[PDB]
Amino acid sequence: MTKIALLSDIHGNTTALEAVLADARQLGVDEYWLLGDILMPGTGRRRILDLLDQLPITARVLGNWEDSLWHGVRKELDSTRPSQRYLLRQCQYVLEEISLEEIEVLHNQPLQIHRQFGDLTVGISHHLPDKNWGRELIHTGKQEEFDRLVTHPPCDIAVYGHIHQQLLRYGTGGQLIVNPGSIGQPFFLDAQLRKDLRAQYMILEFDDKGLVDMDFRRVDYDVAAELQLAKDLRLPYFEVYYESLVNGI
Amino acid sequence: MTKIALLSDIHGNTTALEAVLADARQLGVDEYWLLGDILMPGTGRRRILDLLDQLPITARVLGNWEDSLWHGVRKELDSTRPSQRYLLRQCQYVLEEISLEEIEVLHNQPLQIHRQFGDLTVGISHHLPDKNWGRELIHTGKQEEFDRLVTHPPCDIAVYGHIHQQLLRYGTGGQLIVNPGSIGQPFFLDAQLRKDLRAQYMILEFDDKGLVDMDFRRVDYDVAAELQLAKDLRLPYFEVYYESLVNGI
Ligand SMILES: [Fe+3]
Ligand SMILES: [Fe+3]
Ligand SMILES: [Mn+2]
Ligand SMILES: [Mn+2]
Repeated sequence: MTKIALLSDIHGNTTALEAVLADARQLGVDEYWLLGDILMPGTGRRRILDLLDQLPITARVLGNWEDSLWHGVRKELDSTRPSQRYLLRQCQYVLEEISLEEIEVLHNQPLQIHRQFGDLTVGISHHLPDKNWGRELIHTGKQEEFDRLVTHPPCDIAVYGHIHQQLLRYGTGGQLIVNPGSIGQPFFLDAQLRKDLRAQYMILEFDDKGLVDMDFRRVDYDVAAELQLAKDLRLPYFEVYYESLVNGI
Repeated sequence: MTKIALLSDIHGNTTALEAVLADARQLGVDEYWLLGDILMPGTGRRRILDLLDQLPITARVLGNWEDSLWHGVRKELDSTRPSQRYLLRQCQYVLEEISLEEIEVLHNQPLQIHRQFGDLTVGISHHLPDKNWGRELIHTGKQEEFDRLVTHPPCDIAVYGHIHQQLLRYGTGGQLIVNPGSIGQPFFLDAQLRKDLRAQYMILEFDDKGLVDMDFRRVDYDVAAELQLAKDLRLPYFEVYYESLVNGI
């Protein structure tokens, strides 16, 4: 048996990431797949990169926030738009601890990977195979779009992140489509589910006979500590980060 | 923390059910939810009822196959229709061990119930709330139909069975929709995943903070022993049962 932890949409959430990695370590996880959206708009910088450096990371794909960071530091974002100015402040925040050379490394990642596990082809991407941004694959996404994860090129199991929701569904051909959700910014549209903003990730176990387990986990972390950390660090847009971690909007 | 095993679509697969019950016991499962399709076309009769009756079953709903066994033992089937001929033979097989008192108990079950875990409302049915049969809720089903599980009446998490596939997806309103797949007749349209016909079930974990785990498990069982059991007991339509357990079509 190989036990793989899927890690997605960390978003600089230091305390939530530490808690998930402790959980994963306890469970005897063998390897880690990284689905992107690593840094921003959360607290962690050097800390996130160092935590990940310690891991047996055997697959990594490019998230749209890594592009954003890259464009942000190169001064390639539109200063007219408020949403972009918000991004600029996050990029500048990140730059205080992270070198341009490291941002180059984060940016130089494939959109899509494929691994073989015995009989099974596994596709891996942040969002779509050739597009790491957008809303094609939200919870009500068109089947045409989901099938893009599992055909041309084909796989039997696609894993993706980006939407910040846990998922197990199917391509038209019965190919598995899974999403670990988000470590740092779990997204809920149901108000009761939204009261529980513990971190999200998932574990895949492959054995001699195929896929033996798909475990969608929630991990408790200390929100107060993460928020205090944000205050101490002078994280930009504290009020937004507070809403996301406390209220989930 | 309360740990709940979702058991569905057993279809009289004695060996697969026994392995699933052993697995669940080892994990320290606290309650069992029986989603229906209990007996036929597989081997188990008395033994399956004996097993179930040892369980703390805290939720139970009616599957279409419980209806089929009812009409079947009431002499309402016409064997000039191949579909019904097959069903009647399965019913006769079942009738060598199972009394009409027991079939009545199997038949006297609600289509849809609800359970509450703190803030969360969970809906339970075999298929649709008012209809334990059909193809509305297949892997390519319409969003309108999935919404039937979570609205009118409302719940935050719907669980259903019937389609013989593991599932985690969403109501339009972000409500969760989960399916443990099938214990005795797992179903795959992807030929690589079809090479692995281990029993499907799933575990839900609820704690003080809400839903903390969704574990979609596969459990190995002795296929040769269940086919040897089928031969020994003179199970009707052996090659159809063989084909489902070995090839998955
Ligand atoms: Fe993200
Ligand atoms: Fe069934
Ligand atoms: Mn993203
Ligand atoms: Mn059914």
